[PDB]
Amino acid sequence: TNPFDNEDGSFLVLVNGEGQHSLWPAFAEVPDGWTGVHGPASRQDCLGYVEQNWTDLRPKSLIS
Amino acid sequence: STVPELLARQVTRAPDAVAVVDRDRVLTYRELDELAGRLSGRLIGRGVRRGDRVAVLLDRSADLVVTLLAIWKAGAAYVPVDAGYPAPRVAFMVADSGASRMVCSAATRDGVPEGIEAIVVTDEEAFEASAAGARPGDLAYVMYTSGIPKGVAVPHRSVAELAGNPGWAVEPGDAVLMHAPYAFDASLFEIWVPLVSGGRVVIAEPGPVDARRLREAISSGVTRAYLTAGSFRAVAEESPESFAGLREVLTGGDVVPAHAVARVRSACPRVRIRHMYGPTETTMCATWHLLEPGDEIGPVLPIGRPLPGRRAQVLDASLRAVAPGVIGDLYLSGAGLADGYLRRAGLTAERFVADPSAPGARMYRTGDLAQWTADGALLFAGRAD
Ligand SMILES: CC(C)C[C@H](N)C(=O)O
Ligand code: NA
Repeated sequence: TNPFDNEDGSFLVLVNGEGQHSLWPAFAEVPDGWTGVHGPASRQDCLGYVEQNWTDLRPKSLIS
Repeated sequence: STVPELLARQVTRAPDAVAVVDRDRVLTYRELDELAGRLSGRLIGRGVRRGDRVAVLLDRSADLVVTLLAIWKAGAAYVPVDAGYPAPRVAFMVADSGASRMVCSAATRDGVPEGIEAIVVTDEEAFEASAAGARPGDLAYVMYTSGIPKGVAVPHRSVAELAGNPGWAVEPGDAVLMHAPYAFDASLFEIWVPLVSGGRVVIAEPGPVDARRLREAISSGVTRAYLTAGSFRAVAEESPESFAGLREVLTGGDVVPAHAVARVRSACPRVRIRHMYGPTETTMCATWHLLEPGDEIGPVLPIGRPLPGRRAQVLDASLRAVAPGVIGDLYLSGAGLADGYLRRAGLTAERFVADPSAPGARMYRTGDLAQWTADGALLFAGRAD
C-alpha cells in the first residue's frame, strides 16, 4: 500500500518556509527545509490539523 | 516569469505578425494586446483586484483569447467554464472557485448563474485601457479535475514554465490548431505556447475536429495539432495518413497504445509524434516522449522524460529510490506545480508532499506507478489503486 494513502498508518504534519503543509509518514526521515508541527498521529488526525491550521494556501512569500 | 511577460516580448519584437486566426477575423500581436488592454480596463474599472477570479463562458474564438489575456492583465485569474457543461456543474464551479464575475457572449449569456455578474465581451464601456499586471506568484487560473471536481489553483510562474519551455520547439512560422476545451489544460499548448513563441493560434471551426477537418486545417497552413488520446487512437487506426503535412502531432491524457503511434509513423514518416503525460496538478504535462521523423517506436510507448526544468522520482513504499526496471510510485517535482486545491488544504497537504530531493520543496503524488529504463526514460505501469 502507498505509505501516504494507508489510512491506518502513522503520520506527521510538516511545514516549510512558505507555510505549506505536508502529510508525512512518521517512519520516514523529515526532508531538509521542512519542520514537523504535529504527530505522530493518525492520518485523519493529521488532515484535521491541516484543515484547522493551514487557512491560507497562498505561499507566505506572496503575502509578504 | 509569466505568460503576459513572454507574450509582451513577442509584441515588442513583431507587433504586426499574426497572432490569432478566427475564420475571417485575423488579429496581429499588437491588435491582441490592444484589445486585451481594453477589456482589462473594463475589469479594473469595475473594481477587480489582484487575486480575484473571473469565470469565462465563451465559444472558442479570438474573443476567447482576448478575454483570457485581459483577465491576466487585470491581475486576476480566469476560471474557464465550457459552454457545453450542464448548468449544475457551471453553478458549482463558479461558486466553488469564488469567481465574482463571468465574461460571456450574447450567445452564452443565459448560462451565467443568477447572482454572478455577467460581462458581455462585445459590450463597449467607458473605461480606459489599463493593466494591473501579472506576477509569477499570483494565481493564473483555476481548472477543475474530472474528480466531485476539484479546483486546481495554478500560479503564473507554473503556466509560464510550461508555455515558455524550450522543448516545445514552436517557432514564429508555426500555426497551432485550437480546438480543445479551454477548461482543459491542453489549451495551454494550443493557446499560450504559440503566442509566447511568435506563432499563430488557428481557431478551429465549430464542432469536433475529425480526420477530414484535420486534413483541411493542415492544407490551410496548420503545422502542429494536439489530439486527445481517444481521438488520436481513432484517427491512427482509421486514417493515419490524415496527419501528413504536420510538423508535429501531440497526444496524451489517456492510454495511447504503441501500435497507434506505429501506424501514424508508417503512414507519415516525416511527422514528429509527441506523447505527453501529466496531471492538471502539475500544469498540463510533466514528461514527454518525442518520436523523431523516420524513427520507429517499438513495443512500448514511454511516458518519456521530464520536461526541462522538471524532475521525476520513482520511490518504493519506504520512500526509497528504486533502480531501473523496478515499479514504484511516481512523484513529480521541479517546475509546474499548482499551489494546491481551492478550499481543500487537507487534500493539498495529502498530495503536494515534501520532496526529499530538494530543500523545502514539494512534489506531486501522481497516484500512478512507473519504472525507469536504464537510460532515464519512464514507462507507465498503471494506477497505484
Ligand atoms: C494534457 C495531457 C497530456 C494531460 C492532461 N493534463 C490531463 O490531466 O488529462
Ligand atoms: Na493526480
